[PDB]
This record gives sequence, C-alpha cells and structure tokens, in this order.
Amino acid sequence: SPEFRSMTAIEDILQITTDPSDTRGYSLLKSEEVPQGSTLGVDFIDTLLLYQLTENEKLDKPFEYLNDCFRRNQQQKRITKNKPNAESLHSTFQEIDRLVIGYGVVALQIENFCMNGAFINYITGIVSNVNSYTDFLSQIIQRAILEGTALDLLNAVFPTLLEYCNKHVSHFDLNESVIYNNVLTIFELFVTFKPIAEIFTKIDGFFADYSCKPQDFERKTILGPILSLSPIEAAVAIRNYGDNLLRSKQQTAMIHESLQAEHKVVIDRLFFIVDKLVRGSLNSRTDMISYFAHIANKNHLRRADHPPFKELSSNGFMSNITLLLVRFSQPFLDISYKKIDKIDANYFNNPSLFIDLSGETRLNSDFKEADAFYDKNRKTADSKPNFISDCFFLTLTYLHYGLGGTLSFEEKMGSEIKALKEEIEKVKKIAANHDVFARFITAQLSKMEKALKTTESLRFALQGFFAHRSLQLEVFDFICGASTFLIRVVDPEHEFPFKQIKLPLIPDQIVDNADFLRAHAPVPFKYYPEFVVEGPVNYSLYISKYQTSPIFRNPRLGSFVEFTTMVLRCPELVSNPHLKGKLVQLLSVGAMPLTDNSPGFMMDIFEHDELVNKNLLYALLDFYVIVEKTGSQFYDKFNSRYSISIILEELYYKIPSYKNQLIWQSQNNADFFVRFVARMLNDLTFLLDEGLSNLAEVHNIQNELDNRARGAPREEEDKELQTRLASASRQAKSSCGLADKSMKLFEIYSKDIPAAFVTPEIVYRLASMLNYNLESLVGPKCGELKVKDPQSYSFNPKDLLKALTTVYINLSEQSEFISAVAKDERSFNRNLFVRAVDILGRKTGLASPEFIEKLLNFANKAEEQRKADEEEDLEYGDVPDEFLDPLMYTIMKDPVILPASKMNIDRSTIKAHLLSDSTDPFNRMPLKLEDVTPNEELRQKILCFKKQKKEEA
Amino acid sequence: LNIHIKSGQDKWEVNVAPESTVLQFKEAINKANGIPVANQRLIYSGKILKDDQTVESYHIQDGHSVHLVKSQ
Ligand SMILES: [K+]
Repeated sequence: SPEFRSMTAIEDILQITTDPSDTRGYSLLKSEEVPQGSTLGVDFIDTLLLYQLTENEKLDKPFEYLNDCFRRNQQQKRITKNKPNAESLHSTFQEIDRLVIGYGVVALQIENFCMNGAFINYITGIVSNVNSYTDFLSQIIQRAILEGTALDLLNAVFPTLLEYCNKHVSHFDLNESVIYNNVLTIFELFVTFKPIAEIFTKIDGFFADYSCKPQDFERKTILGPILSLSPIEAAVAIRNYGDNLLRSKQQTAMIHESLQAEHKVVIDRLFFIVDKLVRGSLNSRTDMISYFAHIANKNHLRRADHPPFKELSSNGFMSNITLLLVRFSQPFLDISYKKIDKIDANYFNNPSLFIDLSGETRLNSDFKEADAFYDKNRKTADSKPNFISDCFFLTLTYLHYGLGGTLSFEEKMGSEIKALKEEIEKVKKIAANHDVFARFITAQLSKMEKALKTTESLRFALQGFFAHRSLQLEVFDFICGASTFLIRVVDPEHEFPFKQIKLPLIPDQIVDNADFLRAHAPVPFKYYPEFVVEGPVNYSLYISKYQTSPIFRNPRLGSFVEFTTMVLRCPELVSNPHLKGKLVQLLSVGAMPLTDNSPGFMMDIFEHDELVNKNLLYALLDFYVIVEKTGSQFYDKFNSRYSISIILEELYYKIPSYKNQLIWQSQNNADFFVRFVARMLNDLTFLLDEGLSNLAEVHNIQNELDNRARGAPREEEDKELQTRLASASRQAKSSCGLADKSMKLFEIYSKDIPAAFVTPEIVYRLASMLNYNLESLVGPKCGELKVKDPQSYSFNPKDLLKALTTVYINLSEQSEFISAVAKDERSFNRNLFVRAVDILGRKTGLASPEFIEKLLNFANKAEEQRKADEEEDLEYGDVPDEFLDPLMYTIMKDPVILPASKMNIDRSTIKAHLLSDSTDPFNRMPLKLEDVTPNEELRQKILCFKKQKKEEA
Repeated sequence: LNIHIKSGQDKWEVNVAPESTVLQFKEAINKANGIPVANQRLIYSGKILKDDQTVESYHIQDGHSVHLVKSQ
C-alpha cells in the first residue's frame, strides 16, 4: 500500500511500533488502547511522541532522541526525493518535522515535560556533540522566535550553560578544547539570530547580583565563563609550560605560537558574539556598557601594591575584555581621525553614569573642584551616553585596571621566583628526626614547590601573551589614537590633528605656583582621571621590554610621542611628577641607541614631527629643573634627570637642529639655560660622593653578612639587611650613572659653547666642582674602592675622569676659567693633573698623547696664573682683603653690611650707589640706605690696622 | 468541548466553550483538580499555551488530549 509506506516510515523515524514484537531495537508502545490501532499515519504522530516523552520508558536522553528523530527525518527526505513516489510521503515528513521541532522547543522551555533528564543533561548532550544538534537547534530557535517565546528558551539554555561550565566540568578553560569551542558555537548559533541578539541581555543572571564578589563575575554571570577563556589562566599555563619549564627558547616559542594562534580565534569569536549584542538594540548595547562598567568598578585593587587576587577578577578575564573594548574603539580612531569628534570631550563635565569615579585622582584638580565643576555644569538629567564615548573611556579604564593589573602581576614574578627558590633551598636543609615534623616539613616544601611551578608557568604564559604582537598592536594603536584625542581636548581650538596645536598654552613662567598652574590648567582636561594617562604609560614602559613590542617601528607612535611632549612642555596639564617621570623615562627608551648603534626608535619622530621638534628640547631643560620641588619615591628627580640626560645627549649627537636649539637657548635665553646648568652643576657637587658612600654601605652590609661567628655589630633582621643591601645598590647606580651623564653633558656642551660656562654665576662654582671631582677620581676616594663588577652600578671612574678632564680642556682658553681654577685654594694642585694623566694612560687608547699634552698645557697655565697671583699679593697686597671696599678697591672708612647680599661695603659707596639705583648692587634686591647695618667690629679692625701702619713707616 | 488532561498516569476531563480563552481553561482546572493559578503549564499539539489566547484559537478538538505540567 501507500498508507502502509507511510505507517512504516514513521516506525523507522521515531523508532517505535505498536503490536510489534520483533526485529529492530524499537520500543513497543505501552499500553494505550486508542494508539493500539494497527493502522498508523500522520495523526498518531503527536501521540507517539507524547508517549515517547511523557509516559517515558527507559527513554533516558529525550532531547537526543528528538534530535535523532530530526536527522532521521532529514535523511529520509533525501532518500525519498529521488525515488518512485516522493510526493505521497510528503505529508508524513512534514508532520514529523512540525512536531519534533515543536517538542524540542518544549523540552527546552519547561523543566518537567519529560521525566527523564532535565536542562543540564540536555545541554550536556548538546555541548558534547554540538555539530549534530546544530540544524535541529537552529530550527528550535526559529520556532521559538515565531511563537513569541524566545526569552523562555534563552532562560532555559543560557543559565543552564552557566551551571554546566562551573559545575559539570572541573575547569572551564582553554585546556578543554572540544568543550569551550562547542560552547562558543552555541553562543554564535543563538546570537546570530537578530531577535535573540536584541533581548540577550535580559537573560536571568546576565548581570551580577548585588552580592556577587568580583572573582565570581566570570563565574556567575551569563558571559563570564567564555569571557575568561585565555592562555594566562593558571591551569592553562601549568598544562602548557609547567609541563617542562626547562625547554629551549625554540621549544618555548612553539608553545607561545600555538597559544597565540588559539587566543586570536577566541578573541575573534568573543568579539563576534559581543558585537552581535551591541548591534541588537540600544538596550543590549547599553547593558553591555553597564556590564563591563560594573566589572571595572569593582576591580580597582587590581592596581594596588599587594592585590587581594582571590577577591578580584582574573587576568585572562580582564585582559580579554580590554581587547574587546579596544576593538569597539578602533573604528572611530582610524588614522584619518575623521570620526574623532564622535567622542565627547565633555564626558566628565557631568556626574558619570557608568564608570565610578569616586576616589579617582584627576590630572590637575582635586575632589572639591571636580564636584564643584559638576554643579556649574552637569547636563540636564536624561541628556546622556553616546555608546562611542562610553566605550572609549571604558577602554581606558580597562587598559589600566585590566591589562595594567596583568602586567604588574607579571613584572613582580622574577623576584617572587628567586625568593621562593631561596625558601625552598633553606627548608630543604632541615633534618627532621620526628615523624610528625618530617611530614609537616615535606608538606611545607611541597606547597612552596607548587606555588613555584604555578608562578614559573604563569610567567611563561604572560610572556606569551605580551609578546603576541598582533594583539598588542591593537592595544598600542588604541593608545596612539587616545593620544591624538587627548591632544584635541587640550587644544583651545579643539581642532587637532586637523590643525597644529600651538604650544605653550600659557606663557613660560620665570616658587609654589602649583595653585597658579592649577588655576590656568585647561578645562575640561584638568578634570580627566589620571588613569587616562597612567594606563598608556604603564603599558608602554612595560611593553618595551619585548623584542616583538608593538611600539617598535609603529607608524602611529608619533601621536603618543606628541602627547608626551605636550605634557612635558606644559606643566599645568599633569601635576603628578611621578607620572611625568614615567613619561620622560619612556622618551629615554626611544632615545637609546640600538645594539648596532643606529639611532633609537623615536629619533626619527624627534627630528621630523613639527610638534615635537618645536617643543622637546625646552620641555626637557625645563623639566630637569622643576623636578626639584619634591619630585623617597622612585621616579626620583635623579632618575628623571638620568632619563633626560640620555635624551639630551643623543639629540645632540644625531640631530643638528637640536644642537642648534641648545646653542640658541644658551645664547638667546641664557637665564633659562643657566638655571638648568646650575642644577646640573650643583648635583655634581655631591653625586659621586653619594655613589662612593652607598658602595661603602654595600660593603659594611656585606661584611656583616659574612660574620658567621657574629657580633652582631646590629645585624637587625637578615632580610632588612638584604633590603638595605638592594637599596644601597640602587642608590649607588643611580648616583654614579647620573654623574656620568652630567659630566658627559658638560663635556659636549663646553666643546661648543665654552662661553656659557664662564659667566660669573657658574664659573667659580664650576671650577670648584670640577676640582673636587678631580680629587676623588685621582685620590683614595675612588682609589680604595673595590666592588665586584662595578659596571653593575654604572661605576666607571675612568670614563668619568676622561670626561672631567675634557671639560678642563674645552674651557682652557677662557681666561675667567683659567683664573677661577687658579684661585680655588680648596682643591687646586697641579699634581692632580699629573695623577690624572697617570691614571688615564692606564686604559690604553683612553687618552691620545695629544689629549695629554693639552691637559698638561692647561695645568701649567693655571699653575702659572696662581704664581702671578701669589707674587702680586706678596709685592702689592699691603692691605688685608676684608678691609677693602668691594667696589672702590680702597680701605673702607665706615663698613656697613648689606642685608640681602651680606656684603660689606663702605657707607659712602652704598650711598653713591643708592643715589642712582635703589638696589643691593650685588644681587639686585630692593634696598633703602636706612636698612644698612654698621660693622662696628670690622671698623675697629681697620682702625687698629691703620694705627699699626701710621706708627712705624 | 470534551478534552482529556493527561500526565502519564492522571486525567481530569473538562468542558469549556471554544471561544473562551486559555486563562479560563487554567481556572477551569485550578478548582477542579488541586493545582494553583500560576502552577499550571499546558502543552498541546507541539506548542505551549498562553493565558490570553482562546482554546479555539489553538483549534483544540472534542475527544482530544492536552497535556499538563506541575510548575515549581
Ligand atoms: K595632521
């Protein structure tokens, strides 16, 4: 028959018979009388299924049965298409299709339908073999959309997928390759349906509860587990690296590459998923902002010195979100900057709607002011977001707290590893004779060994991640874009990068101007959070240690150098000197010559970017001085000066226009130039002492460590010494290093502008500073120093001497200089130069014979000036100096003390001076004749002296 | 109509006017079987029912089986 042909097709497709007892594994219908009719056909199909699913049996995997029912149906359509009479069975396939799909929706909407299994089991079956449920599921989704019940379906699947991820796999992470892929395939299947994408964020548990702890964001929140897929997850790092931590570079490289390849795919898939949500509707998109903003708000401790890691989101989770946000920000920050004005510069002109700014330090402002600025401004309630602007500032938020917390975690690991190896070494020495104690000690070793394997494994994985150029590139390009944007916010015109910005914003100020600077700081920039600057710079400093750094040769690098230079040029912009310290450190990294002696990677920008080449030099010379005003702390005024000096030196060697602006400044803006030099000079009076002293402190500390028989002469804590020992090593390197750079700078400048160095405010201080340094270098202060590997501590007494003596040569034709050096009793001795010559000839090629003769020639002129002076005093110096008027050169009659300069001067001289010029004549301070003070004591000495002379000759 | 409210073990026959909604069809059972207002879930011919739609809007027959589910 053909009624027959239908009937049996049902048997095969549903695997069920009625009367029926033999042949294939099908289940006998029990025991319904109405469906004990030995016909069959299209309208018994509801009943067969209804029995199949609710009167049950050992039908233990009902959703799988549905899915195989569907696949059996699709296959029987194909077999049929090409056979004698396809058409007559069409009604039958139609009906199985109708109902297998309908009950698939039902099975995934209400829990108790079948009495075998529940949601968890069904979706477990789905996860295991996702490709086999894809066509079916797709049809189920569509049917739910058509019936107005998509949400109910979503509330069945996605909360269930949550539990599946936390509770039915030991660890949902990158190790579980089949499972995390299949989970992604599920999100992609659902969220590719537009009506699903538009309501996804309404799923139960999409947001975190009020009580949800930060570490559980990635566990208790619908998107959490997939967002946490990453190679920088401990269990992933351990599996891939902790496996064999002694692999060669080549062997580690292969692992980095697999995990980088796999992480790229994860980020692509996560982005695709989240972009769907963003594109769904304003609600979904607003809820994403809201979702990411909550995670960020509750993870600020990720940037504390000692983060509570177990109470915070994980690095993989926070980094992956940072990258997705970078990816949504890309389009409005492409290099044409044609959409740069989509980002609202006044984002913070009002109380913030998503990002919690309480406790956030601002660039040049405090709380009182920022809250007051709100008053004046706000923006009427309802007048809010701009998804773009939300996304840009959230990206900056996560760059700092997300990746920023991830990089500082990796950075500290080299020390954690070394300390942990030392404890293990020491616990391994214990001889534990007692069985309980031996078990305790082995438990202690074993726990430390495990912590060590975790750390060493994670360090590899984090390195794999940060060395991933393709991903890090996006972070940096975001940063470059963010820099251009920030230049625009600063621009009074708000026209940049379409019109150059004019610097400086306010005229250059010629003692406690922080208030002044804050007051003329530009608005709204001064209210932006510090994190918008600290995130980029922390990232850039850190990322610089990677050979594959995204910064190296990146054509957008210039935008960031531009922003940095503007920041260093205009002190009103960023008040925080540690931050500026980091920035100049960054420029110094780009200034360092390469290992092959090519220019540093930023040299090109320094030369050809109009904005940089117009401002950098001045910015550096200014900042060198300003860091003095309280700038212990470890982006030190001395570290900053060391950084500046590197840039100054390289600019001068390799870029003629910078040599010229340096010479220009000294010829045409002398007061500014001299202020920098006086500072360089003054630090050079003590830096070598400071370095030698820390080196001696290093030895005192190390000899106490050696004692063994022990004083203790006080040993305090053995770890307080090890701390103090490192601390003295740092200070030694920083002091010696800066002294090197400073002397080198005196050398190359004095070569070209000797005259700048011989004006009265510099020349005597300089002579005295050179001679004092010369004393250390050729005497026991440097002679008795012996540390092992003094290069570790930038200690090259030989180069420092070579540079010091080149400065003498470079000024040897300035007579004020020859004279100042001849008249400094405190250090000048011709023999210092003789010893200098002796010491330099000890490193062969250090000084040319020509050099040595110029040095001796210098020493002779000076020694000769000294003799002339001494002969002149002996033969014509008949009145003691303190008795002579400083201006008239004659015996004073009535000495008076000037109150500002403290100089002694004859009453009549000051009176002749104040008749025409109401100032102290030595320092230009205001002065009225009345304020002058009688030097009765000195007056006596003169009279007494005069009495002696009158009475004989 | 003449409709049988299966489960796998149970039945509570009902009479209801076709043009009447399913919200009446819930409360035609609530006080005739033992189960509360919102603890009802009705499944027929592949769809889940809705309070607002009529029993005839689903085209349910005389001598026909509608299934029910206890709703925690
Ligand atoms: K431009």
